[PDB]
Amino acid sequence: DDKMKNIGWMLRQRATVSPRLQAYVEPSTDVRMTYAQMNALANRCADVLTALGIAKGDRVALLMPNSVEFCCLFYGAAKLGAVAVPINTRLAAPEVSFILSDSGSKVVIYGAPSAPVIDAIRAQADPPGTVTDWIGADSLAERLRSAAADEPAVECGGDDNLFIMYTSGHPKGVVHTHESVHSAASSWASTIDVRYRDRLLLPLPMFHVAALTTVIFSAMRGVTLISMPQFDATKVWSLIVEERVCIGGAVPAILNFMRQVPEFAELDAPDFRYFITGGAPMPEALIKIYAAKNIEVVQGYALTESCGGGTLLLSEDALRKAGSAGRATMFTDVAVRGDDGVIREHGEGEVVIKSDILLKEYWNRPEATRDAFDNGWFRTGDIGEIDDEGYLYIKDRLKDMIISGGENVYPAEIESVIIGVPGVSEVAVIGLPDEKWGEIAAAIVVADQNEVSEQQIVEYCGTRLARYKLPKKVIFAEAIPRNPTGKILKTVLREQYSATVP
Ligand SMILES: N[C@@H](Cc1c[nH]c[nH+]1)C(=O)O
Repeated sequence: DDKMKNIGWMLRQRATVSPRLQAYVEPSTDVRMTYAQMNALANRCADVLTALGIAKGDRVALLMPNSVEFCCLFYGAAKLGAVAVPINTRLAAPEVSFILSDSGSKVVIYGAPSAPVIDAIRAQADPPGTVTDWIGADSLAERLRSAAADEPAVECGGDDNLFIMYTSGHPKGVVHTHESVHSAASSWASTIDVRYRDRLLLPLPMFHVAALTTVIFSAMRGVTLISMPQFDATKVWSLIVEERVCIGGAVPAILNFMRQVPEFAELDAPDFRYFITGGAPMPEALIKIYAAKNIEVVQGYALTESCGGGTLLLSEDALRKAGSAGRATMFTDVAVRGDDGVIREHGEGEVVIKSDILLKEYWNRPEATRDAFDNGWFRTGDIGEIDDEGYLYIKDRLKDMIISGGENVYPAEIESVIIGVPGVSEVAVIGLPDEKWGEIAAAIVVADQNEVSEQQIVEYCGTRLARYKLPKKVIFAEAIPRNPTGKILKTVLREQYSATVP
């Protein structure tokens, strides 16, 4: 009986071990709920979904702000064997319409901030045809008020589908199961220093895979979620103090802003131990200033396809291994697949993952699914290097890969050669559109133009790189666009140089 492997039943079990432990605290909306209350609201959510015709395998799209309803809808769907489709509320109406059609969502639950997108979608001549119900905030709240908190007969779990999350032309839907979600939650919970009764600040959207995994591992470990649905750097330290927060989810921008507000210098947070951050590596200067406040930083690497698991750079290693994405986590194997097709745990190549945290499939894309795997190893499309001690360094992401005359070219391959040229101080490589090649690799170079010439860089590149990998344009710039935490902004580069191509 797969109920024992059901994420919604897991919540019920946390509500049995620790019924009176705080589960969800959102001071902005005055929500302070125990695990027993959260389980009861999940049951009410399940009752509401049942009432709407949702059965095992049916998709319920979620387009709403962070809230305990978001969590309990997810849990409620889990108990029913339904499949949640959490949608990014920043997407425009055509992208949301695609997702609804592709997922074949039956019910759409939307927040008030998303009413304009839903309105635009429902106004189409032929809206997504599978949607039988569009349920906004007021309707959901009224339904919840009259629902019974009966525990559903839960008879699904394990490898049963649980959610579809879209990742990007058109996105693909990444299908996760009760098993993958549980594995990812276990992976985090067994790898990071998380403790029974820890209080964890979530100030990132719940439609991001890592935030979803955070919600689930919180129930798994008995952690209280402290919710900040709209991040405000001028309000976050107060919240961290008032709610005795132990761990916080963040990204480097957030931690940078949090360092600049008056509260950083002024409030003391003795219970706060570390942030878990996603995104580019944290700058050393930021790691150090947080370390002076006795706060550590955990970093890592994950994808939608890995349910937010993958590698973690533990606190002890943040400075030691600046720029690393860390080591493989519990329940995850991570390696690199060479140009030769050999998978190795040490060296350079395409990052590959083998783990129960992996997606079951891309939704209604069986060939894409097969092509993404090599003997159980998921091919990320990202390139990196694993050092002799097992630390992963990401070199380039799939999103920045260039297809030039049908050949794949990653920018880091070129950047790491050109940065070597004497007189070059910085280099970033992007693809620019091209009638002939589709995209060409353009090197944007900051250099002493008295010492360095375009011809010299290209003829120098011709020394280390196959001919098809040579930059087809070299562009000298006085500056490359970077964010305050020092990440090269390739999206800005592409915008800047759109004026140079037809
Ligand atoms: N080994 C089970 C454990 C589990 C899943 N969900 C809740 N518990 C699985 O991952 O499928």
